[PDB]
Amino acid sequence: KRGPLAKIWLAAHWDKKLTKAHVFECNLESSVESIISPKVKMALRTSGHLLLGVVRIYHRKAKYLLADCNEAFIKIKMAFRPGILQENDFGDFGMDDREIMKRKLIVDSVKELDSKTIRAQLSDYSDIVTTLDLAPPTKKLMMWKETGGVEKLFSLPAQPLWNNRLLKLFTRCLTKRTQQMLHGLQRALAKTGAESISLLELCRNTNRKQAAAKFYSFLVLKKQQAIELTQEEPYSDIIATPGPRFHI
Amino acid sequence: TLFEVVKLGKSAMQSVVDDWIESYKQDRDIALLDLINFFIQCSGCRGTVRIEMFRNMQNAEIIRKMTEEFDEDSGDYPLTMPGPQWKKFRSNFCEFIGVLIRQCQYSIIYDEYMMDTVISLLTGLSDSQVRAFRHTSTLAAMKLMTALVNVALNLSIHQDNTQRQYEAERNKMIGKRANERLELLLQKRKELQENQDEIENMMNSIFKGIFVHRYRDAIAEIRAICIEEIGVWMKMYSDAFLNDSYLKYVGWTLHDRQGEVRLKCLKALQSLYTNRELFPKLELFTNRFKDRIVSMTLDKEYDVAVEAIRLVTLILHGSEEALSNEDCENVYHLVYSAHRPVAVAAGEFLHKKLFSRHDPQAEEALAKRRGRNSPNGNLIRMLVLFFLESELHEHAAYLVDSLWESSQELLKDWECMTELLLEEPVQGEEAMSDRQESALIELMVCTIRQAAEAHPPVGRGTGKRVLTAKERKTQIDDRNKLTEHFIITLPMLLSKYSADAEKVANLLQIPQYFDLEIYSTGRMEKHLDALLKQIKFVVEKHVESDVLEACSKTYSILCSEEYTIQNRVDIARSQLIDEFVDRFNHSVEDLLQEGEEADDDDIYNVLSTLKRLTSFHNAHDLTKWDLFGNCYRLLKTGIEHGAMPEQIVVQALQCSHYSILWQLVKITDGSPSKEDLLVLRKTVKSFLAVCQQCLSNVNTPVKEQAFMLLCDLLMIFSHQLMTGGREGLQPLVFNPDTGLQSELLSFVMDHVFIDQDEENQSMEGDEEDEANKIEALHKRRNLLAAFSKLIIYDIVDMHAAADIFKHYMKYYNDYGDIIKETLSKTRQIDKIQCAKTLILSLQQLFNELVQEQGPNLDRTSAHVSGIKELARRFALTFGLDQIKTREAVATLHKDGIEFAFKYQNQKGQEYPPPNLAFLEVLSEFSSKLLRQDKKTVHSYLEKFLTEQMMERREDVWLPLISYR
Repeated sequence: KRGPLAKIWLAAHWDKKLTKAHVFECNLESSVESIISPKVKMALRTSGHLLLGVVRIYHRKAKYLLADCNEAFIKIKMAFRPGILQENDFGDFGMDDREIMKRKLIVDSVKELDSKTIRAQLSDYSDIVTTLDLAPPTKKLMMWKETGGVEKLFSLPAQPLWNNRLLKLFTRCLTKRTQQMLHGLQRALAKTGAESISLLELCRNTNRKQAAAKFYSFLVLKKQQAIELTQEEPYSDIIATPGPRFHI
Repeated sequence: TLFEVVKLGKSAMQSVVDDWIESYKQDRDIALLDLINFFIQCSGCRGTVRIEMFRNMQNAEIIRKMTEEFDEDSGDYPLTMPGPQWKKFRSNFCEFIGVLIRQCQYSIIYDEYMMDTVISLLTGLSDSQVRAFRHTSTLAAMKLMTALVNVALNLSIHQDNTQRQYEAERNKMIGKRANERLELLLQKRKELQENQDEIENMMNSIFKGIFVHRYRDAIAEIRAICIEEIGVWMKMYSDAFLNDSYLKYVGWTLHDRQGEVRLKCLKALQSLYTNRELFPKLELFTNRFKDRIVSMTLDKEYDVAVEAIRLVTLILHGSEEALSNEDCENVYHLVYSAHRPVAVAAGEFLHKKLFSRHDPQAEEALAKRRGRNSPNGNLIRMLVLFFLESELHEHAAYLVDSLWESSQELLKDWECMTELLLEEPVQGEEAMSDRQESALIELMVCTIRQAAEAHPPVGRGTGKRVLTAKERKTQIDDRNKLTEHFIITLPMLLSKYSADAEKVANLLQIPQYFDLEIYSTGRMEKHLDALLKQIKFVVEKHVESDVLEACSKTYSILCSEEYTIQNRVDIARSQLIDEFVDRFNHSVEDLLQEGEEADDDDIYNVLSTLKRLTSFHNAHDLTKWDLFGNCYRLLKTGIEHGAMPEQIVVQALQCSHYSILWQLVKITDGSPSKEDLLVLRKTVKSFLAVCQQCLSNVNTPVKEQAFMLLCDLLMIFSHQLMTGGREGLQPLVFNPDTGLQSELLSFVMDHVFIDQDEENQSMEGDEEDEANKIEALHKRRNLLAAFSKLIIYDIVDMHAAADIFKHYMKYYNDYGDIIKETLSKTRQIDKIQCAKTLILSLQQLFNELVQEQGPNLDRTSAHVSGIKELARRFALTFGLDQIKTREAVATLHKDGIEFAFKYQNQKGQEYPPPNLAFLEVLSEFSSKLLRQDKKTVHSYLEKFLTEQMMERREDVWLPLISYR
């Protein structure tokens, strides 16, 4: 589009608009590589594209120079020594896709002419008539009229000068809910203080869903290492006692 | 502010028309008030109509009040103020009326409310004495009734459709619903009938209330606009307006005393012909006013003449009845009009009329050409006959120019009249007459020169010509076809017409327009050489100066070194001039000796050979054959003897001058020598002596030729020779001789400044023949122009030109242009010396008055009055126009004061100055142009005066009083 590197943009990206004129001599490769080496703000991928451009144009110079060497090869070798129905378908069965469904204002004392003026106009109208402007009959009248004038006659010789060079000589003289359950256990412990919380006691007067929620609450509180839960036989109530991170 | 909205750039006119329609449907009173206010402020009245004053009190007193309340700052009204903003204002005004009235034609226009008040107010204002109100109201009601005419046309079409459907139902009686449709169609037809009756009522009301009053109006533009638009209507609505009931106004208005009204009448009459034919009443009115139409063909205005010729052409399209043969010949003379559009219209009419040999003004296959070389012959034939009968011109230049664009295809068919000129066609016609031959050759000269150059001749010239691509390509291939055609035709053309001098002179102007490289491409240099031998035969067979000039010019055109053929043509040129050199030497070496006798045959041979040599030496450098020895020997024996023919001396002098100037050509070429420089100067000096002797010779054309040759010699050696960067030409420069200058002045005064038949130095010219007074007048103007050209370029003393400046009133019609231009140029060269020689001119005239009448001088005679008028136009020629504006005026005043007291009176008395009447001349130069230098000029004036001269105030010293 615009710029010394614009051709390299075309080479990297378009590559179709390139012609032989740009390929042969528009830029020196060794120049442009040292142009691009120290440039600031150079993104990695755009540098890769500029490498595409320079590699492409360098290889194109190699192909065109190979070509040049080829017509060199042709020019060096010369010397002079005087010394029915054939291909079809079976019917149309292969081809049968079928169709589907004081005052200064203007004051006029008289506004209409009388009939006397009208009758005079009808009777006589020769006062507004001319005849003709005849053209001059002869050619000499033209060569005096178009030479008629001191603006021309003082700038043309008395004798006609048929050569324009003589006219030049003439004119030469012209000038979070985790915390909620933790605090609920903090008040649950303080009511009894027997350091043993029963799971079944908390779910005495609740349904299945909130009981399961409480069970998972004890599970996740055990996960955070805030509480110690004991259960020994396969089926009994779970005994919960304060752990290290109980927060009292 | 509908006036301002319509005026100040309305985006869509139909939009505000629909806005007015919506406001009218909302309430009739407010929209009517807005429309009236729009019309009043369109009339230039700045007053504003109010609701109650519109509703209650009537329109006539409204007109009186707005006449009182016009509130002007100037007399202009919006129909005549400058242009742009107001021009588009007027266009928007007319379009607003038209669209507003036409859009309401379906339901609103039958309410019988707005049109009564609108018609009443517009009719009253059209009867109002104010020109602005009359014009604006006429235009407003005029567009109103035009729209009503359109509504009537639409109603007539609707009536035709409902009548057709009524008849269509009346064919088919089957169906009860069909009968109901029939009754609906009958009701619609009755509704359209009563609507048509209403439209006719307002039509008749507007017509008899406005148009009848205003076509008799004293304003030309109102009548012109009315007639133009009535022709527009009668073009578009010929159902009811195509009758004598409206043509009586047109017939009465055709005799108008104003050009624009008659122009609009002719436009209306053309609108009756354009673009449909035929009607019987149209032809009746055409036969009634054929005389008035041919009267308008010769009207003062060029536009009216053009429109009348176009109406005549329209009649020829339609009638071919009313026009007479004398009218036809009148238009044939109008073909020779100076004004090109009138002539071109007349020529188009002539082409339409008199060309029907095989063209029936219809389709092809028999109209352009019948496939043969014969049909178009008769068109050429009455072209030839028309040129023969048109004795108002010796040349068909204006006729061909008029017939150029109308007959473009016919005028390029050169081959047709080529066989009808040379090779006796198979048509069995008579012999091609010699007068007819010359007429056809002149026609060909005109047609092909207009084919090459497209500019019209002088008088028809414009100078504002631009070439389009189509124009230039037509020019180029036209040049190609004429070149290839006429390189073939000109050999046997000359072979048929070798002895005809004027026909050869006519035929050799075309080769100026031949592209010579086509010869290199066409390989027709052999035909070029054949024509060269043919024209060589003509040159050796003809002795006429004009045909030799034509041949020499033709050779110079074909001596174009930029083309390859230059060697090939230079062969023939060198051959022929070498023959003429040998013949000239053979004839001269026996003519110069007395012998026996010299007889008339040797004289004729010498004169003919020297004519040819001079003619071909003008345009061509032939100094390699130095015949200045023979020519100078002939000139010196003409000086010594003096008893031998004039024309030989004229040819010898001109040929020697041509040799001298051609030698002058090859010294500015950058290679000047010195020996040949002095040789050329000596030959020029000998030529100067010969020219001075010929100027002293008794023969007067020899005197004029010697004068112009001396003019050429002096301008060659003028002061401006040093302008073009030259150094070695200084030895060549030769100064004028004072005795020669006096001889030149005496010759100019005896042979130029003559306006009577008493001098007998000017040929008669009383009979209107080729030897008219105009030739002598133009020749004397040319000689005076050459003398003044020597004067203005620092060559000859211009105190001699003071005597030319003094003849500005005695020879105003003859040489006033030359005297005025010379005075202006000498003012531009040296204004101080120009004013000094101007007051010297006045002194010379005054001294001639002194000689003629004495010291009384007849101060009230026509001579003093003419001198004072010359002083007035000289004083207005000065002023603040150039450098040293008042210094030249002061010098002129000092010279006039010196001349006024130059001579002193011997008796009666000592203090009265002779030449005092020159102070009247100088008083025109004092006048009131200056003011500060007046004191200085009076101080200079009082040096020659005394107190006794101051105190006396009588008739003798009235010039002194008038000057002071």
